[PDB]
Amino acid sequence: SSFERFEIFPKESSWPNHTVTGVSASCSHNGKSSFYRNLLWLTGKNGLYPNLSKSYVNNKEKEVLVLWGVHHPPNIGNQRALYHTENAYVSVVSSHYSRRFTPEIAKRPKVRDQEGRINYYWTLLEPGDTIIFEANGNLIAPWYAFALSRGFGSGIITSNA
Amino acid sequence: KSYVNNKEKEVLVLWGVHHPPNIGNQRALYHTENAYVSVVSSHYSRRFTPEIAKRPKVRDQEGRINYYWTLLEPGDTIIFEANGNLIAPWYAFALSRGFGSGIITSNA
Amino acid sequence: VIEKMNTQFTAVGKEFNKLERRMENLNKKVDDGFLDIWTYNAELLVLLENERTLDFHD
Ligand SMILES: *[C@@H]1O[C@H](CO)[C@@H](O[C@@H]2O[C@H](CO)[C@@H](O)[C@H](O)[C@H]2NC(C)=O)[C@H](O)[C@H]1NC(C)=O
Ligand SMILES: *[C@@H]1O[C@H](CO)[C@@H](O)[C@H](O)[C@H]1NC(C)=O
Repeated sequence: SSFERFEIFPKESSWPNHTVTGVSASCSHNGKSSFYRNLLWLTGKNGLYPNLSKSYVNNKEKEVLVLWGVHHPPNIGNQRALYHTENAYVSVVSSHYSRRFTPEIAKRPKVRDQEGRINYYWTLLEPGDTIIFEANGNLIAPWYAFALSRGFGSGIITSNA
Repeated sequence: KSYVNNKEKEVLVLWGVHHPPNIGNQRALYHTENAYVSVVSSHYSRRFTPEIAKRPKVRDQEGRINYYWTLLEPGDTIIFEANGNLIAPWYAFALSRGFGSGIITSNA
Repeated sequence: VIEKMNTQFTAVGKEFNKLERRMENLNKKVDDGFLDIWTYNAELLVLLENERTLDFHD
């Protein structure tokens, strides 16, 4: 009924201690390497990838859909180039949610022109709850989130009409 | 290892992971304790590790072997990696699936 | 015949993954079951109502 796309973690003020740039050829737009608009790929700055810690409080009377991902490098050199620790993990918790994720580094068959992968994860945050994000590497951070007000269920229909 | 599905069929690939009852067994067969296996394909990814533990006997064994599988689509590839505890695919099945039917249990 | 049909807002389609084939097949079983029941009943109901209607008029 309502899908507000709001910036959950404003780019400039939320992450001043690391890199908020970085694109992929596989997401190229109009010939330029690019990336997703609702997610921010985070990498280190000047050799550092600080432990990250963020907390979002759902101050809206809406559920908030929070998206994030985890980077899964094709190899060690890629993980080291972007993050400066091999024993990387991310962790996401809320009053009633808890997951811990680690990268799975492996050679993989190419898809598009990539050997690595990014997994996507999500949760619905209830009004008044909080999501705490932590990471020491491989985080694709939520940038935008959606404040939702759900209607009677309807559906996804596939058609070229 | 890498297998390319060069048949116009899905290929069922089976493999397993050894789960020793103890450390001495894992060391006797594999020479690293931090063993893992990894299986990936364009649209598949799993990483497995052994879980070493004393277990009640089944048959006369204390350890276990878990079995895993995937269906490889035509043109795709499965890459297998391991530094221990691998029960490797040897044979695989090139499948052409019909209309679903069933498993029936009977001594007729 | 028309008014007693319960029409509710619905969401018929469901999505399933590669390893959720049993669930997909149950979902299909449910759709085929309901469809055969409604088709059988609709065909049979109309044939029975038509016999009664023509007899009614005679
Ligand atoms: C958006 O969709 C288009 C259409 O499928 C993608 O364009 C193809 O990109 C591949 C390389 O990844 C080329 O080999 C194809 O020839 C392209 N198709 C056409 C019709 O030009 C595009 O890459 C997608 N973009 C994003 C960001 O996902
Ligand atoms: C950035 O690092 C400095 C120490 O060099 C620290 O005082 C500051 O609080 C950090 N800022 C953020 C947003 O983490």
